[PDB]
Amino acid sequence: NNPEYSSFFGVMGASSAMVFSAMGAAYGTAKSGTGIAAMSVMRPELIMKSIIPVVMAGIIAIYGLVVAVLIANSLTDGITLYRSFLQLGAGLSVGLSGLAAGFAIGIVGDAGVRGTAQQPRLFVGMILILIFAEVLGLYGLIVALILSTK
Amino acid sequence: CCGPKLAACGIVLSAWGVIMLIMLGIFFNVHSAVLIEDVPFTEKDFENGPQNIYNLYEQVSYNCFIAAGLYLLLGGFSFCQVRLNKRKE
Amino acid sequence: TGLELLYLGIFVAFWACMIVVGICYTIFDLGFRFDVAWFLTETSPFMWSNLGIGLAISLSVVGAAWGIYITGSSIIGGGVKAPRIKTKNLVSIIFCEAVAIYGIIMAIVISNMAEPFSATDPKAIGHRNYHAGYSMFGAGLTVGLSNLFCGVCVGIVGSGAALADAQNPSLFVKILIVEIFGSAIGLFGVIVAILQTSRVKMG
Amino acid sequence: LFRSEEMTLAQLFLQSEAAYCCVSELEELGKVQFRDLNPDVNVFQRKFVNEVRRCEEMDRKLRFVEKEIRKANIPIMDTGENPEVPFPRDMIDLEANFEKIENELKEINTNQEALKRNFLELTELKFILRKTQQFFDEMARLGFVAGVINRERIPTFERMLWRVCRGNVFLRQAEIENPLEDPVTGDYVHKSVFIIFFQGDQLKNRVKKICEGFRASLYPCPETPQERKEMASGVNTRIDDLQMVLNQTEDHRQRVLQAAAKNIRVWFIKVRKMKAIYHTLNLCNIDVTQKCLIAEVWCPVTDLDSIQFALRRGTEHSGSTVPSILNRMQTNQTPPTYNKTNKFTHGFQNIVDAYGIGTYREINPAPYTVITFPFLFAVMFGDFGHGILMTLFAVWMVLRESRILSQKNENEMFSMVFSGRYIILLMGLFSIYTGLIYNDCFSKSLNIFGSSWSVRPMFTIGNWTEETLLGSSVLQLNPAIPGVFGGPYPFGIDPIWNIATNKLTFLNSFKMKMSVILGIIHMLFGVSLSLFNHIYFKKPLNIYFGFIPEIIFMSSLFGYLVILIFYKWTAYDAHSSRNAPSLLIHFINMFLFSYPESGNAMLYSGQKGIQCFLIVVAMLCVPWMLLFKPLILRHQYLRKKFDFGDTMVHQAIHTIEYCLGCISNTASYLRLWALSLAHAQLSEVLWTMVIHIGLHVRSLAGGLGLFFIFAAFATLTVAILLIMEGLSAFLHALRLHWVEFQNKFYTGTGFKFLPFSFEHI
Repeated sequence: NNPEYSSFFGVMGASSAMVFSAMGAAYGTAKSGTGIAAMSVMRPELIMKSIIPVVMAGIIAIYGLVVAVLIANSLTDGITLYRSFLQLGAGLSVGLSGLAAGFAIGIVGDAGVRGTAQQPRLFVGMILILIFAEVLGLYGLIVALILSTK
Repeated sequence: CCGPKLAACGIVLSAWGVIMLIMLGIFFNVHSAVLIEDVPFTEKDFENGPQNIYNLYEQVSYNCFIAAGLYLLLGGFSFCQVRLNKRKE
Repeated sequence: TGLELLYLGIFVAFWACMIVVGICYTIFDLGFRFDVAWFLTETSPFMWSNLGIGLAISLSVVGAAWGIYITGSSIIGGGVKAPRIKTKNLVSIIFCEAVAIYGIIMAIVISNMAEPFSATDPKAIGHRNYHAGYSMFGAGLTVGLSNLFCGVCVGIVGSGAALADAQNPSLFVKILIVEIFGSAIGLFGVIVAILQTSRVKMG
Repeated sequence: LFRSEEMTLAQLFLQSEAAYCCVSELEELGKVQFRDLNPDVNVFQRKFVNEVRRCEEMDRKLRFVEKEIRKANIPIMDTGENPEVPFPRDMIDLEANFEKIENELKEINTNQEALKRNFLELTELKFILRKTQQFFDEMARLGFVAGVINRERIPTFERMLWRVCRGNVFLRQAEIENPLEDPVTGDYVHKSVFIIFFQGDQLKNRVKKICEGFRASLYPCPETPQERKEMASGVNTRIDDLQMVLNQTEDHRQRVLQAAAKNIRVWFIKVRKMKAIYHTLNLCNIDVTQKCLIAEVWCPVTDLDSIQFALRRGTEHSGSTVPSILNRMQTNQTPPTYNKTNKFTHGFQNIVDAYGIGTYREINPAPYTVITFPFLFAVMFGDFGHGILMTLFAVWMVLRESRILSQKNENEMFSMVFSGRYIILLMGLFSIYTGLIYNDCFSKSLNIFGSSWSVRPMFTIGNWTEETLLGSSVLQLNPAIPGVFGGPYPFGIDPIWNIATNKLTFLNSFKMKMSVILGIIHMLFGVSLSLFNHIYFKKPLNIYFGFIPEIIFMSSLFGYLVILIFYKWTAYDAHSSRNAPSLLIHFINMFLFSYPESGNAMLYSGQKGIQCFLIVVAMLCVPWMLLFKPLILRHQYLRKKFDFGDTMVHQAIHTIEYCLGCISNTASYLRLWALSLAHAQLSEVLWTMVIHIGLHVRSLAGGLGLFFIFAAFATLTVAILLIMEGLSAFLHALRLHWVEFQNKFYTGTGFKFLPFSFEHI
C-alpha cells in the first residue's frame, strides 16, 4: 500500500537542505566580505591572511550540497511515506543548522577580521571561536546521516 | 609566465596523478570487488557471465594506463620547462 | 520596520480570519465539520516524529549559534587591548557549543524509537503508535526549545562576563557561576526530554 | 627531561663602575630575569633617567633615519658580527656625533624637499599655463579665473557656486591626466584645474573670497600669449635642473646609507643593550653603606656556575668584589616557569603554552602526553592517502627547513606551519595508522589477507538462491542475513562493510562505542595524573579528601558504562538477538545515567544491585564528602588557643563544576567523531560525484578528459579535505586538550621565562 504524494515531503526536504545552507553561506560570505573590505583600507598585506571565513561559508554550503545529493540519490518512486518524512526531517534539520552556522560564521568572521586588522596578535584566538561555528553546522550533517537509515 | 610556483604545482600534481592512476590500473587488472560500483555496467551482461565483466574491466584499466601515460607526458613537459628556467640563470 | 509591519499584518489578518471562521462555524450549528479529532487522527504520526527530531536538533543548534556569535563578537571587541582574553575566556564559550551537543545525543535517543507501520487505517491500529509519535514529538520540541533558550542565555551571560574581564581579570572565577546555572537549566530540559520518551513503544 | 627545573632566587652584589661591565656580561650570557626590587620609582626615581633619555633620543633618531631609508628603498642587510660588544659609555658620545652628522644630512634633505615643493608649485603653474595655451581657442566682462583645486572639492564647489549666481557661472575646464602627487603632503592626491568666466570686479571679489574660504589656488593668467611660454619654459628648466641636483644629493645620501644601514643596525643593538642595562639598574637597588648594588636574580640551578663565571669576568677586569649568593627564602618569590627547555619538540609546548602553566614544578604538560595527547590522535580522518599526503608534505618541508629558515619568510601562516612541522609530520604518521586500522583509503577499502563473509553459503544453505536476475528484479538491495559466518578482519574493518549499504549504521555504532571507551580512558588518565601532581606538593588532606572522591565518582559512573559496552560486545553473537532479527545494540542507551526503575530487556542477575550500589556510592556520598576541608583543621586550630566563608564557597563551586563537567566533557568528547563521520562521507561523495563520473565506457572519451577531472579531484582533496577539514580536526583536538584533557591535572598560571636573549637580532 503506497500512498500518493509520498515523494513530496522528501523533495522539499532535499530542497530545504540545499536552500537554507546556501542562504547561510551567502550571508556569511557577504558579512565577511564587508569586513574584509573595511579592513583592507589600512592593512593591504593582510588580505589573503583572513579570507578563511569565505571558505568556511563554502564548507557549510558543501555540507548542504552533500546532504541534498545523498537525499536525492535515495529518492525512489514508491516511497513508503516512512522514508520520506525521515528525509524531510533530516533536510530541514541540516538546512537550519547550516543557516545558523553561516550566521555565526559571518558575524564572528567580520569581528575577527576587524580585530586582526587592528591587533595582529588576535587572529589565532579568533580561529578557535570561528571554528566552533562550523561545528554547529557540522552537527546538522551528522544528525542527517543517522536519520538517513533509522 | 612559467613561475616557480606553477612549475612546482604541475610537477607535484603530475607525480600524484601517475602514482594514483598506476595503482588504479593495477587494482582494475586484479579486478578487486570494491570498485565494482565505479565500473560501468550494462544489464545485458548480467547473464552473459564474468567474462564480459573482466573484458570491460580490462578496457577501463587500459583507459587508466593511457590516462597515466599523458599524465607522465605533461609531467615531463613541466619538468623540462622548470629545468630550462633554472638553467637560464 | 517594513518587515515587522508585514509580519504583524499577516498575524492579525490570520487571527481575525480564524476567529471569524470559528464564530461562523459555531453560529451555523456546523460544529461537527470543525473536527480536530479527524485532523489529529488521519495525519501520519511519522510527520510528527520526524518534525520533532528535526526541531529537537535544529533549535538546539541555532540557539548555540546565537550564543557563540553573541559572545564571540563581544570577545573580539574586548580583546583588542588585552590579547590575553582571546583564549582564557573560552571556558565560557564551549558551554554554548556543548549545549548544541545536548541536542544531537538527544536527537539520537528519540530517533532510536522509530519503526515503520505498514498500516493505513486508524481504527485500533496505532493507538500506542499515536501516543508514541505524539510523545516523541513533544519531547523533541521540549529539548529543542529549552536548549536554544539556555544557549542564548549562556551566550548573553558569557559576553557580559567577558567584558567584565577586560578591566579586572580576577572576577572571572567569582562570576563563572551564572553560566553554569544556565547550563544546568539546559540539563533540566534534557532530563525531562529523556523522561518524556522514556517509556514509549513504537510499532 | 623532568618538568620541575627548580628556579630559586639569588642576590647579586655589584660595585660602582664594575656593575656596568658585570651587567653587560650577564646580558651577553642572558639567563636571569632580574625581578624588580624598587616599585616606587615611576621613572622619577630611576637614577639613570638621563641615560634613558639619551637612549630614547637615539632611538627616535634611528627610527627617523630608518623611515627615510625605507622611503628611499635601501636594504638594511647587516649580517655578520651583529652582537659586537655592549656599548661603553665613552663611545656613546662618538656614536651620537655620527648620528648627529646623519641628522644634519637629513635636515639638508628636508630643505631640499621644501625646494622640491616650491618646484612642484611651479610645475602646477606650468600645467595651468598649458591649459591657457588651449583656452585661446575658447576665447575666439567675463572674468577669466583659472585655479588649482583638489578633485574632492569639485562636487561641493558646484553646489556652492551656481546657487549664489549673481552673474551666472560658466565653468569650462579639464583635469590633470595623472593624480599629481603633492610633495607637501606626499600622497598621490587627485587634483584638477577649474576655469571660470563669471564676470568683472564684483564677481571677481566674490570668486576671490570663495577661493579664500575654499583654499582654491587661483592664478591670474595674463591675456598676452607670449610671456606664458617663456616663463613656463624657464620654470621647467629650473624644475629639471633642481630635480637633478636633489636626486644627486639624495643618491649620495643613499650611497652612504648603504653602509649606514648596517651601521645603524649595530647602533640599534648597542642602544637596546644599553637601554636594557639601565632598565635593570633601575630595577636594581643601590645601598648607602658602599658603592655596591644588590639585584634580585632569577637564575636556574644548573646555570649558577656560569653565573659565577660572569663574576669571574667581574673579578678580573672591572673590580674584584662582585659575588652572587643564593637567596633561599620562602616569602613571595613566585618562580618563573623556565621549564620550557627542549629541542624541536618545543613546538608541542607552544600549543600547551596557550595557557601559561606556571605554578613552579607542578607543571605536567606536553612531555607526559605528546603522543597520547589530543594532538596526535588529532586525526580521526585517516584515509591512508590523506595521511601519506600529509607525511609527504611535512617530510619535504623538513628536508628543506635549512633553506626555508635561511630564506625570508613568506607569510605568518607559513611561519605557524614552520613552527609546527614536527607535529604535522608525526600527526601524518598517526593519520596513516588510523587510516590503516579504519581500512578506508580515499573512502575505498583495502582487501589484504582475506575479507571474511561470503554469498554462496548464505544463499545455497539459506534458501535465498535463484536470485541471479530475480535478485535484480524482486529483491533489490534486500539480502542481508548471516548464516554460517563470522570472524573479524585480522587487522581492521572488512571491505565488505564499505561496499555495503548498512555501512552507516554499523560504522555509527562502532564509532560511538570507540568514542566512549577512548574518552573515558583519556579522562581517567588525566585525573590520575593529578594524584602524582598533588603528592609531589605534599598536601595529604586534599589527596585523601578531594581527589579520591573525584576518581571514585568518575569510575563508578563511567567505567561501568565502559564495562557494559565491552560485555555487550563480547557476550553475544549473530544468532542471539532477542526475538527481533537484529535490534542493533538496544542496550547502549536505555541504561541511562539514572535508570529509575522497570527497564526490563537485559536484566542479568546482579546488575540491578550493582547499579543501585554505584548510584548510592557516587551520587549520594561523593558530593557530601567533598565538603568540609579546612574547617576540619580549624576545629583543631580552634582547640590550639582561616576565612571559612570564602573557602567553603570556592570549594562548593569547584565541586559542582567538576561533577557537572564530568558529564559535560563525556558528552563533549563526542565531537571528533562527528568530524570522522563527516570526513568519511565527504570523501565518499566526492569520489562518487567526480571519479565515478570520470571512469566509464568508451575508453577514448572516458580518458581523454580524465586529466582535467582528476586534477579537479586533486584540488578538491587538497582544499576541503586536507586543509579545511584537516584544520578543523587540528583545532578540535586542541580544544579537547584544553577543556577536559589538560583541565584535570594542572591548573593555574605563572610568569613565563624572560632572560636577556638580545631578541633584537
